[PDB]
Order: sequence, then structure tokens, then C-alpha cells
Amino acid sequence: APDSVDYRKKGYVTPVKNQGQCGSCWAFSSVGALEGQLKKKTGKLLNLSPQNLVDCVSENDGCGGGYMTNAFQYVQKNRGIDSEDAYPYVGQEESCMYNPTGKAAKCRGYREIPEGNEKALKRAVARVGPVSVAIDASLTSFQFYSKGVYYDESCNSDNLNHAVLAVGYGIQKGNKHWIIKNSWGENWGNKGYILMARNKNNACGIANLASFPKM
Ligand SMILES: *[C@@](O)(CNC(=O)[C@H](CC(C)C)c1cccc(-c2ccccc2)c1)CNS(=O)(=O)c1ccccn1
Repeated sequence: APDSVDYRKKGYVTPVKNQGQCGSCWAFSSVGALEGQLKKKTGKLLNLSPQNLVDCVSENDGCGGGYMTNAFQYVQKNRGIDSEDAYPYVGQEESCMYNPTGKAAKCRGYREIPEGNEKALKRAVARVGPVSVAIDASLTSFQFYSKGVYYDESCNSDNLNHAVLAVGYGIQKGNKHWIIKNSWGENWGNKGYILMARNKNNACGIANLASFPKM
């Protein structure tokens, strides 16, 4: 695998979004992994519909939460997912209004990175592109992040409370890290992003719930 990868400079990542009040993190993590795979497939970068997921993945909890693997699974069974244009985000629960003429992409399943295995996650990002991850994002130091390669001993790898996207990896100043896209708005952290300590015993649970869709 390369020493460092950044799918932002490669045109794989769409703008940073804002979930707002709805617990749709998972949706934004899923949609982001889907957009990375669509780009690699058709050469076009499109914004996919997290609302489509929130209203339609009956296996999940809408704005109450859900899993990324369930969302890849719904897109696979359903044979598609709409674009953001065709199914705009509202931020609250509404009935499924999935429209097939607005189908922007399809999924052929998903792969799960070996739990707790960072090297594996690295190879996955390096060979696949953006990867859906789940971390502990409850710590104040994480929420007030602005610069640096985030790290805190209090981070709990079994307290996975927020779904995010692994956009690449590298090194800052001798500190290895993961480029993480957040769904808190371009005004949070470092233009919507945060570099999180890599190889530090799977800090904040970075590799405990990683997965990517097949396209
Ligand atoms: C996000 O917006 C909503 N939370 C969830 O989806 C979690 C799962 C994620 C993989 C981390 C969750 C909570 C409760 C239930 C379920 C669920 C799963 C399957 C089926 C039904 C329900 C999933 C959270 N991000 S946040 O709001 O920004 C946040 C919250 C807390 C701490 C930090 N950040």
C-alpha cells in the first residue's frame, strides 16, 4: 500500500455536509463510501441521498440511528439509491419516497474490514478508496478539535457513538494518521475534517466497525 493516500486530491470526496439534528451520521458515512466507489466506476463525482437511506432502510432507525452495512444492503436489494438532487435531505423522518428515475448508483454488497485491524483498514483504503468507519466521538477534545493529529487516552474503542468516513491516511510531523471526513459542517474542525491517530492501538475504535460497499 502507498505510504499516504488522500482521495480528496483524487476527486473521490464530495463536499462536507451537515447532518443537523437527525441521527443520520451512519447515512452520511454510507453515502460517502458510495460516492467514492461511484467516482471510481464512472469518473463522475455525485452527491448521493442520505435522506433516501434514512426514510427507506427499514432495518435501521431513521433519525434514531443505524448501521452502515444495513444501508449498503438496502441499496443492493433495492437495486439502487437516488441522488441528493432527486431526494434532497430534510433532516427528519418522512416516508420512503425513493424514485427510480432518479437512481444515481447501485451496490453489489459490502466487505467488512477485520475488526481491530488497522493495517487491514489501510490496505482497504489504499486499494478501494474511502471507507465507512465508526468511532467514539463523545470526548470534548474531539468536538473542539481544530488542528493536529487527534489523540486522547480517554477514547473508548467500545463506545462507538458516531459514524464517519476514512478518506485516506498519511503522516503530519512524525505522527501517522487517518483523514476523516465528518458530517458536522465545513465549519467544524479542519474544514469539516480531522486527522486521527493511526497505529495507536486502534484509537477511539477507528477499526472496530469499518466496511465498504462493492460497486
Ligand atoms: C449518528 O448521527 C447516529 N448514530 C448511529 O447511527 C449509531 C451507530 C453508528 C455506527 C455509530 C446508533 C445509535 C443507536 C442505534 C443504532 C441502530 C442501529 C441499527 C438499527 C437501529 C438502530 C445506531 C451519531 N453521531 S452524533 O449524533 O454526531 C454523535 C452522537 C453521540 C456522540 C458523538 N456524536
